[PDB]
Amino acid sequence: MPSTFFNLTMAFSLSLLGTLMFRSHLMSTLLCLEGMVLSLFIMTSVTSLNSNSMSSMPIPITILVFAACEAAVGLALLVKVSNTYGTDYVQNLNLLQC
Amino acid sequence: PFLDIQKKLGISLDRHFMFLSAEQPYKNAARCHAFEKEWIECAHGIGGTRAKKECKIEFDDFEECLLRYKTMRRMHDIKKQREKLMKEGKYTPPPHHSGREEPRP
Amino acid sequence: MNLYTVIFINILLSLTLILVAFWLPQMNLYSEKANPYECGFDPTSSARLPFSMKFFLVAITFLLFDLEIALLLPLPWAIQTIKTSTMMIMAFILVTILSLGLAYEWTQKGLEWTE
Amino acid sequence: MFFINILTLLVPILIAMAFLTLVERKILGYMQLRKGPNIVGPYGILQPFADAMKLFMKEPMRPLTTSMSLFIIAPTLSLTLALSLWVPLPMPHPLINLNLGILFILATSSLSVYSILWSGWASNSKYSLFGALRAVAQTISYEVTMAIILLSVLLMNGSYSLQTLITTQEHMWLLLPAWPMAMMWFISTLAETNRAPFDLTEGESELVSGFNVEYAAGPFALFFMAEYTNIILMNALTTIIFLGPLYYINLPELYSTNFMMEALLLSSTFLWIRASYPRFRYDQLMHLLWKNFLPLTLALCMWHISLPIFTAGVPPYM
Amino acid sequence: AGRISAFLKNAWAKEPVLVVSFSVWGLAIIMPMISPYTKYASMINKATPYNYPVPVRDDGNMPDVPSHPQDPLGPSLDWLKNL
Amino acid sequence: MNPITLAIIYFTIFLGPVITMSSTNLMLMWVGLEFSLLAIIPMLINKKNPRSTEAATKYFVTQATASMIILLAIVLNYKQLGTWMFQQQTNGLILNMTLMALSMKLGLAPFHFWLPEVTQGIPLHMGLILLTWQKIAPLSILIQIYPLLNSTIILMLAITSIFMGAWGGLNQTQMRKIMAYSSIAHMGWMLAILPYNPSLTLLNLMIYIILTAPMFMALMLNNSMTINSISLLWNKTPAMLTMISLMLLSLGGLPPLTGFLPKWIIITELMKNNCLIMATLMAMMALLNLFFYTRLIYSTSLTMFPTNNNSKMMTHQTKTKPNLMFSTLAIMSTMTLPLAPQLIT
Amino acid sequence: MWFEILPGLAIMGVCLVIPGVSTAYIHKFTNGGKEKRVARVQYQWYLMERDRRISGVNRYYVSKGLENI
Amino acid sequence: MNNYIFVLSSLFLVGCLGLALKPSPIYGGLGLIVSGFVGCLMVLGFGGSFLGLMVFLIYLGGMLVVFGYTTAMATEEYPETWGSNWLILGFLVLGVIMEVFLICVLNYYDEVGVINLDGLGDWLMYEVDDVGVMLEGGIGVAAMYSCATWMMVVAGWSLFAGIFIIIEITRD
Amino acid sequence: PGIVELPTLEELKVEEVKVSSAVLKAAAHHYGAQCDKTNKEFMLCRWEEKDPRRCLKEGKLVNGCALNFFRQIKSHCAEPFTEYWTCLDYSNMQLFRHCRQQQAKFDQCVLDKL
Ligand SMILES: CCCCCCCCCCCCO[C@@H]1O[C@H](CO)[C@@H](O[C@H]2O[C@H](CO)[C@@H](O)[C@H](O)[C@H]2O)[C@H](O)[C@H]1O
Ligand SMILES: CCCCCCCCCCCCO[C@@H]1O[C@H](CO)[C@@H](O[C@H]2O[C@H](CO)[C@@H](O)[C@H](O)[C@H]2O)[C@H](O)[C@H]1O
Ligand SMILES: CCCCCCCCCCCCO[C@@H]1O[C@H](CO)[C@@H](O[C@H]2O[C@H](CO)[C@@H](O)[C@H](O)[C@H]2O)[C@H](O)[C@H]1O
Ligand SMILES: CCCCCCCCCCCCO[C@@H]1O[C@H](CO)[C@@H](O[C@H]2O[C@H](CO)[C@@H](O)[C@H](O)[C@H]2O)[C@H](O)[C@H]1O
Ligand SMILES: CCCCCCCCCCCCO[C@@H]1O[C@H](CO)[C@@H](O[C@H]2O[C@H](CO)[C@@H](O)[C@H](O)[C@H]2O)[C@H](O)[C@H]1O
Ligand SMILES: CCCCCCCCCCCCO[C@@H]1O[C@H](CO)[C@@H](O[C@H]2O[C@H](CO)[C@@H](O)[C@H](O)[C@H]2O)[C@H](O)[C@H]1O
Repeated sequence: MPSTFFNLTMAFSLSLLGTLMFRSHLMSTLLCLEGMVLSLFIMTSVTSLNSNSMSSMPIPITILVFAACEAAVGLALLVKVSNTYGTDYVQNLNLLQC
Repeated sequence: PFLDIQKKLGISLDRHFMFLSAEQPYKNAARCHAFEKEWIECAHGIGGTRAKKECKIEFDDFEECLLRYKTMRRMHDIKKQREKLMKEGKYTPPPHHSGREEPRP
Repeated sequence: MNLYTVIFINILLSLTLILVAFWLPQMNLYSEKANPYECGFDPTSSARLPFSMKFFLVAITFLLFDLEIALLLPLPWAIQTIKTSTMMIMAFILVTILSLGLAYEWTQKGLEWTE
Repeated sequence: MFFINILTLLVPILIAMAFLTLVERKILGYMQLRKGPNIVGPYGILQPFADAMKLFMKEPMRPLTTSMSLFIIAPTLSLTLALSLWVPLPMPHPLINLNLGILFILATSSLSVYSILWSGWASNSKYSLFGALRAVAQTISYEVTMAIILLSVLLMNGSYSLQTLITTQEHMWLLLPAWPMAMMWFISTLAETNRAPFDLTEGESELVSGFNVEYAAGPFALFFMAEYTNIILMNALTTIIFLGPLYYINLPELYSTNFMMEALLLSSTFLWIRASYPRFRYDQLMHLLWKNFLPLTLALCMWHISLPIFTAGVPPYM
Repeated sequence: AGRISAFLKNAWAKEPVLVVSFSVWGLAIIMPMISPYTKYASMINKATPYNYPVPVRDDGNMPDVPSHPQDPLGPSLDWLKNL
Repeated sequence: MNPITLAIIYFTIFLGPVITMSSTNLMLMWVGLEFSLLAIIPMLINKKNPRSTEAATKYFVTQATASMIILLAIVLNYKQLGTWMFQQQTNGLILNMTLMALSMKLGLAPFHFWLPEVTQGIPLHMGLILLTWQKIAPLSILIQIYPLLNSTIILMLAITSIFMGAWGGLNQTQMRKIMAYSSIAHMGWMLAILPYNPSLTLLNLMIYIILTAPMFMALMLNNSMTINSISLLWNKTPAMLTMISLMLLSLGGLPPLTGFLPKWIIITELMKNNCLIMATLMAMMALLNLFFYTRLIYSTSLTMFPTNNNSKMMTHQTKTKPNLMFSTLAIMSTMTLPLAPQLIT
Repeated sequence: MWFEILPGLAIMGVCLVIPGVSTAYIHKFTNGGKEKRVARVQYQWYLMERDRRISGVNRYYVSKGLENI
Repeated sequence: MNNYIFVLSSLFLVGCLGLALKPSPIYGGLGLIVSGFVGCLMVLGFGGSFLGLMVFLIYLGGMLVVFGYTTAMATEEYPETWGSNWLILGFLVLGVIMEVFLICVLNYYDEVGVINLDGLGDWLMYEVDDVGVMLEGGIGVAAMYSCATWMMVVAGWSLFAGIFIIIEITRD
Repeated sequence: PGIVELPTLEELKVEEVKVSSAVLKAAAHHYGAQCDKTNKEFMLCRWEEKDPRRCLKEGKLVNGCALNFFRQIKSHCAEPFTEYWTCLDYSNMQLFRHCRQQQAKFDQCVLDKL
């Protein structure tokens, strides 16, 4: 358990680094936001199982429920960004500086 | 909460599964139910600031049951001291620790 | 352990057939053989260019309905509760809002593919 | 002794898969007023082995535009998951006994869609990319209803264990209390396995060969072995779930023989269906599943939630 | 009241999937209300004994708690045997 | 959007903060933060043009990333203590990561660069919602854990926000940016006093809301986004100049207007705790707000900028705005200093 | 004719019965002539472990009855 | 078998390292499937079952959609792979070096606290009702229908509203 | 800080009930109705005390009655009992419902004989 949380927590940090360090595609930054959901879900699942807290096992499911909605809303926005410039490159989303 | 509506209406939307010692399905206690139930009863009514000092005994025990830092430390020391003796050659485990016990029942 | 063994055995067979397929035949490689196929003529452009998805709205509506499966799959355990009235009422509502959500999308031409 | 038990699963299945290719070509034959294979061996029985040997001596293809890592992985994954779907099947005792077998079947089946996607995408050809994007469309079509149909049937069974379906159907097929879900279940399995009138990922008429157009030789052979293994499994699964074979604890040989007869018969109906109908349009496959099956499946889910409640017929947990 | 029959016959002719879907949806919400068995679903689930029935200390003011399980007192599952 | 969508979307926008505010469990507090994030997105991007799409995208990736960090705190805390609420014994680093994430959600500097741009790409009424109602949910979480917050992180964020909000707003000709930087500066005041007296953070929030609401309503009257657009008010709605000016001075903290009360009481309570240096810089940089608020007042009520010919048609027509709420919020947001003792406590 | 399909359909049939029959017998051959014990819940797994410990040969399927007390 | 869980969490870590370097979303979707599968095996090792297979099921349908969106909106002529660019290839290799270093280092200065390589396996399952019957994670997750019904209201409403949310976002 | 008090290995010695689970399960219903008072006190001790060291006497009376109960069957109904549990052992879930015929014979031995 000790070794697992450290590896899981560092997994969350790597995805937070991935999310905070953009490249071209906006879709790739969306997949890092799913790397974070997966890390958090696995931590919560292991925590609840290790402590035998069955009443907390609903909570990991809601994380998946409220993580899909973001993935859906994120993908819906990615469609509107593509319908404007023909790609999902972030460097195009810069009109608002002025 | 910031708007104690649940407390006002007397309902419980999410108040009843806040901690380990809460009710579980089919009356299955959680790990460290005894310790947590002690800590929450110790720190009840005296407030957070008093509880941080006057229920330190209950809390440090619950923290030890939940995370077992001292237990792993202690069992690390016993196994590491035995590793040292066996390399020198001053200790051979018993038969019941080397896979040759007379099993119970 | 068994379930790990049986699947490595499956993987090793799939690998083993893969190796035999590549190192057994007599291979004669030249550029015109290894070009991509397109009904006898040269491709006019790479196949990595964007490919419009005319059912994208249904694709993301699959995600929302996919997670609503994750909420109905605990039901076999849930019909074992004493609080049968509660379990049933929550189940009926859940399926009914999935249906109400589906009806709204259906009537909004959401299930129709974009032309 | 467990390794010998793998042999008596993976080998009979692979032999049975091959002859399904022969039975397909002869049943399609006689349904078309011809004879199908009957020269390569007595009544063609050696024709499957000729095709296999020829395909593994055919030169394999490494197209210049291809992504080789996924190009190779995809057929390997395909045949692995086809064989892995079999280890939990109780006949009547399974090789691997899983509490949530039904989910293992659902999850393994879904992951096998990525062999179609990755192979098609890795081919870097237009016809193979059309085939892959039909695999995406086909899965979005049948996935939602297929899981819910299973949920409805399992509320009469009590668990996700496959071995408990044997005990549910001790006195009656689940086909009777559930024939509306069996009808919808059966059509899903034709969509799950890319079988006519739903062979849209391949679809030789419109796409030259779809996702595996750039595959030749032994790598292409693995894709087919996977396709025909799945046919037997999905019909074998349908036989357990809905047509429960006779189970006597003293005659386990009876259950297997009866299980086989119904699995063969259902496998034939896949070949019968392929000879009888035109191919769906893959946009119309979505409309079939979302505008017909899904409204019915949600209602049946709500019917079967309430049904054990108002008859006091809740299945036992164990 | 007169036009509805025309509509329902119309839908039943050309849209039986939806007419079947609404009927089954609505029939599933009525059947628990009127069945004379809906009450046993809870009772049977409550009568399934997963946890150990931890005995209570007999102080002396327990005239309706059995001493031995084969006593004529306590909850009985006769209604379930004869169900 | 059809009435069903509005009812569903506007209910969800309202629902989010009420779930966060009424919830004992942290995961339900997080759930409310998700409802607000998801349901505001369609509202922001309703006009569907290149600028609102960028605005709705920058907002989504910012607020989703901040959500994941908050959730990590809620989960690392459940690992440490087996409970779904922050305790006095919660690890220190768990609390700080919650603070930085929530400030990222509020727009506090240095996590602020998103807010002025998002406010710029969206319509005025959704800027009102975003700069007001959307701040209550993150703030209600923070007020629930004020005994635990590290004051050094809170004061560096507040000092930064007061400086950046002042400097940022000084360079802006777009009204929507002037409102975003106005927001950033005021959040600095709410946050600076949070670990000491959370009641004063609610006073400063409420007074800011009733000042920021009519100001948006005033710009929504003629749909005026620039300093030159708002300069035409003397020839369009001259009846509005008397209350625009006071509200701008009130937003500036000038006495004897209601907006002096929040700064004055926060400074007073900060120095009850010996927070002299921070308090002095805060008040000294709040002076810069008044300069670019004064510049706006110069352009609108204290001078008459050149007007155009087509504005004569505008005068022949009859307006049905503003409503009865604008007048009520204008008076209460400016002429209520003599009721100060009834507002603080 | 159509019955010429049977030679292949019969092979496929024999093949599909070997899995079920071979697994049932192999389980009896590796579990002392009894069905492989199923353990769905922890309680049943405990019974197997106890049976393994009291057997005397470290095999759960070597049952001991009243001979042993 | 004592290193089993440690290896699964180590594989999970890499899958998110590869994911963080962000090659073409075709491969980023491949890392999420393998991390999703690896993570599923961890929840299984710790005694879960329903939670393990669900996160695997849900992420199988998510990457199916994500694949469809990549080929339509996030695809360029020369998709990047982990070996495509020398600089990314450097940080994937270097990233693996660091973990071999951080684990070895942090294991040196505490020996038990964080990483206890000396005692991998000894501390995986703490307690377990050996004579239990009702302990599957499904029973805990199923409490949403009786005890934590509030969880399901917000979850159901989240999905219900989302259909309305996306139909308006994507509307022409 | 304290020293956990553990009983010595000779405080934990009793005569074991070394019979397989099928043997217990075949005799489980009668045994529950015969060793009930002894059994019901150990469980009360265990839930009241929340300590296994405090009930190492009631728990040796559990083994006392379990062995007596089996000695009464090894002296009146050995063969009807041995046919029953040997048939209960075959099933992979040891289900009663496959042995209702042997079960009947064992019941009609204890009833008349005991
Ligand atoms: C240090 C070993 C530990 C593992 C390290 C990896 C952790 C994960 C980091 C993920 C982010 C990668 O960080 C990366 O930063 C570089 C700049 O360096 C940026 O990348 C940008 O510049 C680089 C350099 O010319 C280009 O190669 C790249 O195509 C471009 O997008 C991106 O913002 C991000 O892709
Ligand atoms: C917004 C979406 C709404 C659409 C969906 C609406 C669904 C509404 C469903 C209402 C059906 C509830 O049906 C109700 O079932 C419960 C239990 O199941 C029955 O209740 C009965 O059985 C239970 C146990 O089963 C007994 O403990 C109880 O004393 C008895 O009354 C009620 O008599 C019946 O009325
Ligand atoms: C704003 C909050 C207050 C209102 C509270 C919510 C209740 C609203 C009740 C009035 C409902 C009217 O909402 C009604 O929505 C439907 C779809 O649902 C719209 O109808 C729409 O779908 C139908 C489907 O057949 C088609 O004709 C067409 O695509 C479109 O008109 C109607 O044009 C509108 O009349
Ligand atoms: C318990 C539930 C709580 C429900 C809470 C409801 C809060 C009140 C919401 C008010 C929303 C109406 O406010 C909003 O008004 C503005 C005008 O200012 C309109 O916005 C308008 O902007 C410009 C000009 O103004 C037009 O070009 C545009 O097409 C139009 O949208 C919006 O269409 C309307 O949505
Ligand atoms: C995707 C890449 C995955 C690769 C991940 C790495 C796999 C290898 C696991 C390394 C973890 C430590 O692996 C191994 O752990 C054991 C105990 O668990 C350590 O400790 C072992 O030796 C020590 C003495 O040194 C003794 O106390 C005892 O024999 C045992 O504890 C070993 O020194 C180490 O070799
Ligand atoms: C305006 C927006 C909101 C409107 C929509 C939401 C309406 C609320 C619907 C959810 C209702 C949940 O209802 C709430 O259920 C919980 C448990 O589920 C009950 O709470 C119960 O929990 C457990 C049950 O085992 C007991 O230990 C506890 O003592 C008891 O209070 C509450 O008494 C009931 O109020």
